Amino acid sequence: DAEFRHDSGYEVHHQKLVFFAEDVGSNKGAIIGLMVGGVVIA
Amino acid sequence: DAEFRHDSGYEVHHQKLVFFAEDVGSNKGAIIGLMVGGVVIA
Amino acid sequence: DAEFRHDSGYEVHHQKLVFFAEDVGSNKGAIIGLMVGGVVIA
Amino acid sequence: DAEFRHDSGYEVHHQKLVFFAEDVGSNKGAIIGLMVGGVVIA
Amino acid sequence: DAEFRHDSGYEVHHQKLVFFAEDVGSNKGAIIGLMVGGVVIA
Amino acid sequence: DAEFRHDSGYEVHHQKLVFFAEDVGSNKGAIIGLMVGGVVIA
Amino acid sequence: DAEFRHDSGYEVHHQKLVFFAEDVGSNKGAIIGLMVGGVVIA
Amino acid sequence: DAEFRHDSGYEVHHQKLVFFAEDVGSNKGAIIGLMVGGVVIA
Amino acid sequence: DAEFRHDSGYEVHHQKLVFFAEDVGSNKGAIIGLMVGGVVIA
Repeated sequence: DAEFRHDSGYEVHHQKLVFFAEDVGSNKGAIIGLMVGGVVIA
Repeated sequence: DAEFRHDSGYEVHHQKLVFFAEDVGSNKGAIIGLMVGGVVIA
Repeated sequence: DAEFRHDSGYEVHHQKLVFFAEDVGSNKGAIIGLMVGGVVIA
Repeated sequence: DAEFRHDSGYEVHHQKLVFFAEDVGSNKGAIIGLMVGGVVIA
Repeated sequence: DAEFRHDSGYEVHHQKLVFFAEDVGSNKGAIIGLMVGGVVIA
Repeated sequence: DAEFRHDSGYEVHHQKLVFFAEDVGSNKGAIIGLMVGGVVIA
Repeated sequence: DAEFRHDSGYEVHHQKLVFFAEDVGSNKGAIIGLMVGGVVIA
Repeated sequence: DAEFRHDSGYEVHHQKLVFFAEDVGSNKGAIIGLMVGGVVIA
Repeated sequence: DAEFRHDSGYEVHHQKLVFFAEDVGSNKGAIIGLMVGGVVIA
């Protein structure tokens, strides 16, 4: 189980997420904010 | 299970997410905000 | 399971998401905001 | 399951999402806002 | 399942999404706002 | 990715698949053999 | 990734799959043999 | 990753899979043989 | 990672899998043989 209770007044979120792929040949991956339950298979 | 309870007053979210793919040959991946349950298969 | 309860007053979301694909040959991927349940297969 | 409850007063969303495909040969991918359940297959 | 409940007063959405395809040979992809359930196959 | 390499000599497949829907009011579903990649959304 | 290498001499497959839906009101589901990669969303 | 190497001489598979749904009101599910990579979301 | 090397001479598999759903109201689940990598989300 997983419950996510978020009670709040005056909230600020600053998410910044990035990647630099130079000289690559192949990429496998996932990049997101705020995922509710579940998985990623790489 | 996964419950996502979000009770709020005056909320601010700043999500910034990016990637730089230079000199690449192949890319596999996913890039989003706020996903509700589930998965990604890479 | 996945429940997404979002009760709110005065909310601001700023999502900015981008990628720079230079010198590429092939791309596989997905790029969105606010996805409700489900998956991506890469 | 996936429920998406969004109760709100004075809400502002700014989504900006883009990609720059230069020197490419082939592209496979999807780019949207606000998708309600489901998947993408890449 | 996927339910999308959106109760609201004074709401503003600004979606801007674009891509620059230069020097390309081939493109496969989809680009939209606000899709209600379902999938894309790339 | 998904590769399906099937090299064979003297092969026999017997698929039999059926369903009995009695006293039903509503049906949602799909029923097939040998599907090459992709998904079903129910 | 998923590779499926099937090298064979004298092979026999007997798949039999069925369901009995009596007194039902509603059905959601999928029923097949030999699916190559991908998913089902129920 | 997932590789599936199946080298064989004289092979026999007998898969039999069924379900009996009596007095039901609602069904969500999937029922297949031999799926190559990927997932099911229930 | 997951590699599946299956080198064989004279092989026999007998899979039999079933379920009896009586007096049910709701079902969520998946039922298959031989799945190559990946997941199920219930």
